[PDB]
Amino acid sequence: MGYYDIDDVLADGTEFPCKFQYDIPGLGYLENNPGRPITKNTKLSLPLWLARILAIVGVPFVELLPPDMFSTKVMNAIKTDPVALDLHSINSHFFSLAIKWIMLFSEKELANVVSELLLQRAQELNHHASSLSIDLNTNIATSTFLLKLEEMEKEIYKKSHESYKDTKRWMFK
Amino acid sequence: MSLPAHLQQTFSPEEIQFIVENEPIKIFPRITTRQKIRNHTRWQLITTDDKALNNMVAMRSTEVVLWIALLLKQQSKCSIVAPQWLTTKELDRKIQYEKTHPDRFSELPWNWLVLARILFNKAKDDFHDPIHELRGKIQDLREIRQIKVLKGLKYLNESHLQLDNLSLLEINELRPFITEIMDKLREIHTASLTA
Amino acid sequence: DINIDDILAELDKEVSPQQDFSDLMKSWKNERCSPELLPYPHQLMKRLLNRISMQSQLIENISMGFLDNESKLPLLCMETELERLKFVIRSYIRCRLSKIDKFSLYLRQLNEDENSLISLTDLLSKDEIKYHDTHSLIWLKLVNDSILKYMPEELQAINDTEGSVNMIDEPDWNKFVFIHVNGPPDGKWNEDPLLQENEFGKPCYTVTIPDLKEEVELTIGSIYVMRYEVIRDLLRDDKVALI
Amino acid sequence: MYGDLGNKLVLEAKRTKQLYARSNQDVNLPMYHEDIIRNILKEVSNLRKNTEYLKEQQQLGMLDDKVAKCQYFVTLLCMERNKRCLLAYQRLRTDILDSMAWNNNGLDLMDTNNLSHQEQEYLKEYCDLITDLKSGDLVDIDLSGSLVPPSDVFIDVRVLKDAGEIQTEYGVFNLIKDSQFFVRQSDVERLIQQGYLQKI
Amino acid sequence: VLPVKIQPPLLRPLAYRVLSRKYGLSIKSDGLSALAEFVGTNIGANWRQGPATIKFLEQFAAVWKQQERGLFIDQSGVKEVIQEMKEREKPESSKALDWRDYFKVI
Repeated sequence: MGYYDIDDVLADGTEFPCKFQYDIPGLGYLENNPGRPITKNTKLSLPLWLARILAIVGVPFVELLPPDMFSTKVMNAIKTDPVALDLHSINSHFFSLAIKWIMLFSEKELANVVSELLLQRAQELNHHASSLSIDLNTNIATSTFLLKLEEMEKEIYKKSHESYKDTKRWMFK
Repeated sequence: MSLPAHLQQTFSPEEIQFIVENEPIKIFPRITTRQKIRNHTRWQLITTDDKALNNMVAMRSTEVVLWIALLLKQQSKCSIVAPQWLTTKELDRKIQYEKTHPDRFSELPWNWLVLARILFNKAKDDFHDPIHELRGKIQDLREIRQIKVLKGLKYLNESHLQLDNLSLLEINELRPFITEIMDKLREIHTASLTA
Repeated sequence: DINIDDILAELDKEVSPQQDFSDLMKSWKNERCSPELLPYPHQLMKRLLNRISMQSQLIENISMGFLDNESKLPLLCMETELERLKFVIRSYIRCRLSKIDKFSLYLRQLNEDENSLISLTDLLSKDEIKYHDTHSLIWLKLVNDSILKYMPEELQAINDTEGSVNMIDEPDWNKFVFIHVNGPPDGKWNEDPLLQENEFGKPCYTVTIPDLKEEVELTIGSIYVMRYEVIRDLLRDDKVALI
Repeated sequence: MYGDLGNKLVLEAKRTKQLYARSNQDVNLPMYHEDIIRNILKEVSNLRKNTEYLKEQQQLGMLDDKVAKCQYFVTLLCMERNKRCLLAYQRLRTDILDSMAWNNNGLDLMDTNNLSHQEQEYLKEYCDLITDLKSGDLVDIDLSGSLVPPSDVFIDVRVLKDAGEIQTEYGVFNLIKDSQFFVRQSDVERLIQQGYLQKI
Repeated sequence: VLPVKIQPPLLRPLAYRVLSRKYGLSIKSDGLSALAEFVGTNIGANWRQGPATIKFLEQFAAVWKQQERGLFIDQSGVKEVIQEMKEREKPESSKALDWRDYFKVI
């Protein structure tokens, strides 16, 4: 959560569904009505970095609604088959946003689910990372699994696979 | 930056090799530097003790730092002695011990893989055992330890971990993955425990 | 029967470069894997610098004398030994610089903090202080004349911590690192406190994770993966070594 | 909303991060995106004008604390986010420039058109600072030297680019093209870094 | 200010240790010989030319920004620039600046 983390910066600017609590005047600069105000009980999508502050200061101005990524459907999908889930399709920065949402809401069950998902997928990505192709003179499963990773999983995978490749190169040099 | 990204928190295998290069090992000097009672320049180093080097006697085993022994082994002016764990009998006993206890690692010296690689590369003709068998048994130990590591990975908790008797190279190669997964699991728990 | 090891020890009880080099490598191992910037061993670096100066002078003198038997093996040994030492110190210093610039604002605010229990001089060498100051000033100049110039003053601070997200970087104390329980640096075990003898006869330490409120036993001669904050105090005592 | 420019800028920044991350190609920085910088600067200036407008209109008019506080706070947070995006992009460029300077201090001092004037001056002064650090107290050791351990002392090399004759520390090297030396690795590190000798 | 001639072989160790080791400067035989001649001309016994070589390398790195300074024009250029900086500070020259060196028609 460092200030200059590029992944954190990208994750901050993600729209989230959230209704309003006041008929606040003069807002909507790019929300389809620059001069016209924003009405009470209005459901709009707002960037997470701004919605975070707007959800605490106030009764808070904005009531955050549960996003589609953390709906009970996705929860059931995660609890069913963590390995065969294309989490990249759900979002490129799913784990960071899960961490931020849990930190804001102290929602322990989501944290318990996401930790299990992370462990189960870490097992498989380590299996793939330590698998090094050797030329007798890019496996199909490797690539078809790599597309279902967020940037952090793609980063841990790159680092671990680089370490494995360096070890193999030094060992057999 | 001053430190490249791939060297941020782990050691490159060359660094592990360099670190292991400072271990003392017993060798047979092919020269005799013992200046008789009846000029020459002493090694008079500062990273190690020159006393043994200035007092080497031909075909009389001494103990010197590993990399000096390798430097001498670049010529035929020395000879490396394999440590007691580099015998076929001890390797077989360690194999049996590993196969007997599936949940605990063998009590090998921490630098066994790198030492085996270095000795095989540069001291391939100083073993009483057939090198083609030593290589196979070393590879078998590496595979068995890998299999044990993978099964021990299925219990990655969020508080701590105990990798007992594990070697150095395996730890170095597994550091970036385990130390990063453990960080994310700790962060999730701490975010949950924000009350 | 009665043991006589006491009297044998009685009759046997009538700064070395190797120790300095071992301490330097221990510091380098800790510096490479610790998340935070460990204190600078000023005396040790001074002694190594003096040793390198005199050793290089001696090597040059030997070469000049030889430039007028032919056992050049020791000369090659001094050359490669000095090369290894120089490589070690180079890697150590560059790693310390990476840690300085990773936590440049943290170091600056600790310097400005009067309640801070340490001083940058007590943690950095003179060259490190010079580099920290120069880099901080120049990067501040660049951000000022590139971004902060066109910005109002309330958000122009280069160490804003009261914003939406803290903009000063801090060491991740809860980072997970590899440790090996060396035990007390001296060979005697009962002298050192906190070494509660665990079951099976194994001497061990006991430390608590406050987040989980969990007590963990660290046995000597064992390798563990630990949060750096818990180990930090023992690591300052050299009871454990970062792997 | 308002952070779209910063979002595109940080997306490009991460793109450059993966670009330089792959292997060690030592590519020059992508051209300074002065266009996005100027666009977001104009956005920030307009938002600052809006803040001043709201302040003066609240002073002359009758606006309750609710709307005057809320719109001003939202715009301030908008500047916070945009400034953070700019800071991240500039920090990435600065760190990659640091990498180029540290690796190439003994290699080469170079297309600078991709950098802004502030970045060019920063690199020019940072080379001076690095040299000052190398010559200050830790001059006995080479701070810009190779970070790989010196495993072997004597190695063989082949001349890639003929440089005629170059005086070494004691003797001299006749860098005839397609000729092989077998000499100490210590005194040929800089030449190999520059790209004259190839074999290991 | 004592004139003397110093041969390249003896100055080669120190010249290398300064230019190549300190800052990464490639030295050729012709450049080494010319620099030895210059050092001998502007100092006798060739001992305290270390500051002179350091000034040479720092000006070369600040202005030229390449390698292989031993080309008889990088050496001469840095020598002359040292001459004018010494002159404006008010060795080889201690005169005053002239506008003819700064006046030109294109």
